Amino acid sequence: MAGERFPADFVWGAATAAYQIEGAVREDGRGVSIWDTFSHTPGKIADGTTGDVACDSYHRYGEDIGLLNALGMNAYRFSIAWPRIVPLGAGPINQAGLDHYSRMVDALLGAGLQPFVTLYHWDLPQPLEDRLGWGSRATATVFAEYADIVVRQLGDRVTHWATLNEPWCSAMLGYYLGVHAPGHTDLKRGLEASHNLLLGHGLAVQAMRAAAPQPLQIGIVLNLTPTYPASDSPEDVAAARRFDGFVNRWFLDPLAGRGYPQDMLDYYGAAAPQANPEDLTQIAAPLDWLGVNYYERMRAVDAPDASLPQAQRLDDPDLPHTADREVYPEGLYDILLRLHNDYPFRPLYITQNGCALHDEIAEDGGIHDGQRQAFFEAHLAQLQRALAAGVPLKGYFAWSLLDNFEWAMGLSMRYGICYTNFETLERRIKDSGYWLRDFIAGQ
Ligand SMILES: OC[C@H]1O[C@@H](O[C@@H]2[C@@H](O)[C@@H](O)O[C@H](CO)[C@H]2O)[C@H](O)[C@@H](O)[C@@H]1O
Ligand SMILES: OC[C@H]1O[C@@H](O[C@@H]2[C@@H](O)[C@H](O)O[C@H](CO)[C@H]2O)[C@H](O)[C@@H](O)[C@@H]1O
Ligand SMILES: OC[C@H]1O[C@@H](O[C@@H]2[C@@H](O)[C@H](O)O[C@H](CO)[C@H]2O)[C@H](O)[C@@H](O)[C@@H]1O
Repeated sequence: MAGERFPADFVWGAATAAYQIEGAVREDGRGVSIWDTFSHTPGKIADGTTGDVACDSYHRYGEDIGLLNALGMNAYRFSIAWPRIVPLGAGPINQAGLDHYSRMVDALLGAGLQPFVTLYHWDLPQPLEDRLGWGSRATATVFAEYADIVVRQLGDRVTHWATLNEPWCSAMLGYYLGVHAPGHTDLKRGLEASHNLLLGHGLAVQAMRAAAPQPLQIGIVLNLTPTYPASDSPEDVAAARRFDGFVNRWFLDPLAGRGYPQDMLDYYGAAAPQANPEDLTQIAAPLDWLGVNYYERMRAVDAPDASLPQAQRLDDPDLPHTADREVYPEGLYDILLRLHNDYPFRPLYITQNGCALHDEIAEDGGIHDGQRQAFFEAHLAQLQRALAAGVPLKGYFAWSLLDNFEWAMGLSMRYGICYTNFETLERRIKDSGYWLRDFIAGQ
């Protein structure tokens, strides 16, 4: 109650991504994505799984709606699969794909769930990757075309759109570190990809407003990792700044109209992209909102012998960990205060926040994920502190609605507020999901 109340119009949702949940990978005209190629490459996924079935949400999105409704949410953040809309990436449209999402949008609106659509959550059409993917400027152009196509048919009903989800991931995990699709391992390729992602974003924003049948609220979604030096030594502070630049400022600064950060430009040297002024203008399209995805902090020590950005994580054995990450709720406060004071974007949404645990169905049938309840409660407490500081936060989306295909970790790593039995496709609300239900209902 006191100190726990969000605005009455606050957006409360959960979030997913198409490849992680949909399955039906060859159905209804869908093309091949880089994640189909990657997950079907031996050894890329930890457990031998693919997204071929996943949660079967292409067919079972109505069950997903049932969960959202049972949780008392008022919004659902999901992605549209470009392979279902333009199966060749650049080519004809697939009306069956558009019609599927049209039906889903209508189902959401009929349930009182505002759709928050992500256009690109990592499932680049493989034919585009065969032509260098995000390494090619042309991919940016045809992304904007895709964005146009989708807004023309859904923009009478969906006001809130994001272009990209987490370009750092797509660029640096996909092209530099090789852990995500398409799996390249070259810094220059990653940096070029980052630029073409940003350019695609900016071109898409402009294409979408031109194509819009009503005013839209268009954003981008960034993962941000607040970074802290492990000591105040020059070496460790510099390591923190490089990591901060690598993940955060590289994207935030050009979106803000500030160009690429010059420290990072000079650091990247020959690997840095040719960033002409006209591209940067386009990249800095005004945003109606910015989405923040937050999981963890980085406490950095200098790592001179490591790959760029020469910064290694120093885990704090004080702090608890989940199945895969350190828990640090106060980082969310810090990064939001940073955005509020230091950058121009507003309003803000938390578009993903959640955690993975070794969730199990208990003897009674529930999932007793108390650490995840505590994760949500602690992060939401930080959001109330941020709101009290004036941060213009307008909503929160729990990551994820349901356990899903967790990229290179496969089905093994459970992030849901609902448990997914991947054999039967049954979903079950976890205790943390019931806590969110009851917390939101108190609003
Ligand atoms: O890209 C802008 C600017 O970023 C600086 O990083 C600062 C860091 O020095 C310190 O002040 O903490 C804040 C917030 O985390 C960072 O934004 C770089 O040092 C600087 O080279 C760069 O121009
Ligand atoms: O891994 C869970 C979810 O991860 C999300 O991406 C994360 C970024 O926000 C973060 O900054 O980096 C981590 C890796 O260190 C990313 O995995 C994805 O957007 C989700 O799709 C995914 O389920
Ligand atoms: O004024 C608030 C809006 O600011 C937009 O961003 C940038 C400008 O404020 C800044 O001065 O210049 C750049 C480059 O032209 C602008 O894009 C944000 O994108 C919006 O979210 C924000 O409401």
